[PDB]
Amino acid sequence: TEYKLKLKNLEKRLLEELNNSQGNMLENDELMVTLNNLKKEAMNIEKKLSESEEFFPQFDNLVEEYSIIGKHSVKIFSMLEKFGQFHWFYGISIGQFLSCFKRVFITRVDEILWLLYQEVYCQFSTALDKKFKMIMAMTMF
Amino acid sequence: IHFDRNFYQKMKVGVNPRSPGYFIDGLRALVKLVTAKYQDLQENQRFVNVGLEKLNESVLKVNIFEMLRIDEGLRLKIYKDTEGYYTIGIGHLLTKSPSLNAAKSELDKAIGRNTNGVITKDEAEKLFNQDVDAAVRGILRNAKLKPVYDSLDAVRRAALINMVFQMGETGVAGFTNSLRMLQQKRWDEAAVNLAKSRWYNQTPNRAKRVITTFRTGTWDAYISLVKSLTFEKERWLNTTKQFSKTSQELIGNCIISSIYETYFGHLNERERADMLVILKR
Repeated sequence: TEYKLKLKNLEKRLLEELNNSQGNMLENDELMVTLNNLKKEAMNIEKKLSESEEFFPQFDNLVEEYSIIGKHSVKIFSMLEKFGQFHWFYGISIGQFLSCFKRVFITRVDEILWLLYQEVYCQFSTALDKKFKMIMAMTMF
Repeated sequence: IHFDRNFYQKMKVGVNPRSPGYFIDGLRALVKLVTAKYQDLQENQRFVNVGLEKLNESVLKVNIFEMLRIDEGLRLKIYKDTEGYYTIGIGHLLTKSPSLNAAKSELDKAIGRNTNGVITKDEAEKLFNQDVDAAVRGILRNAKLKPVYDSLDAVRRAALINMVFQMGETGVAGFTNSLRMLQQKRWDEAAVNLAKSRWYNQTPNRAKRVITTFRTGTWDAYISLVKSLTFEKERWLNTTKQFSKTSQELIGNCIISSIYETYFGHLNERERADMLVILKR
């Protein structure tokens, strides 16, 4: 909407000063360079407009390739939630879980997944006593 | 209706434990959005069509001249330049004297008419072509510029002629780096150097256009210097054909939107997704 308001803006300047006075022998040419500039901003528009049709299927595909990471993390989370329901000290929010998952970063999807387990264990193993560490290892495994 | 019945099936459990106001709240929002988006559509279509009209009117009757017209500008009556001297047509300087009628005396001696400083169309191009020839004859005289002007193709020459009209040949000659590379015919390194100069910092609009003309050896930046490039905006009517898409699926789009506003508020991410899938099929 920015670029289409910029086009409409020069499209407005064109209409405005094309009718202005009549002859336009000189100045409208001095505007035409502004509409020649309009042609370049119109190429900027088609550039973004063309890479939209490229964006959607690449995006729509990337949600499918990453599906698995989600579906593992809902069950890994669900496990941690169930630890929390047994004893007050073992609670967890989706906040901590997402905050942990961010650390995974800072066969690719496989790696990002394997890291997920290893980083969730590595962190939250510490909030649990030996018994639950062992429950947690065996479950997650 | 199918969506309502499907919504209640695939979401709500139980035998008639609830009412159908989603249907209505959903019919009304649809009336809202179809109207809104349809009006805004027609407003746009009217605008490009009256715009297209002024363009069909813009074609009436029926080169270095258009170049020099563009950055410098064409005047059919006497005026003053950036330094305030007396000039007419394209950059044609009658007198540097502060005298008001010293210019009228020179112009009348030049064009051969008694005019007060108001000139006809053709005489503007005559004085221009004259000023150009003179500038070209001078370049060939100058021993720093001559080999270059000989080297260059007509288009790039026209660019050199342009630099001369702004800065004066003495000014163009101090460019020795840029000019050397211009005759060596490596246009990118030439353009990169031309970019660096007081000439650029002062007027980096004109200087930018001249430079990409040196580069491309093409008139595009600036034989398309004919107002006929405005005729090319005519082919940007393609919007008219794009509408035929936007509007054909307008109704469908508003349905999704109406239903999304109404039914989906209380639903999980996964719920909206699958419901939307049902809706699209």
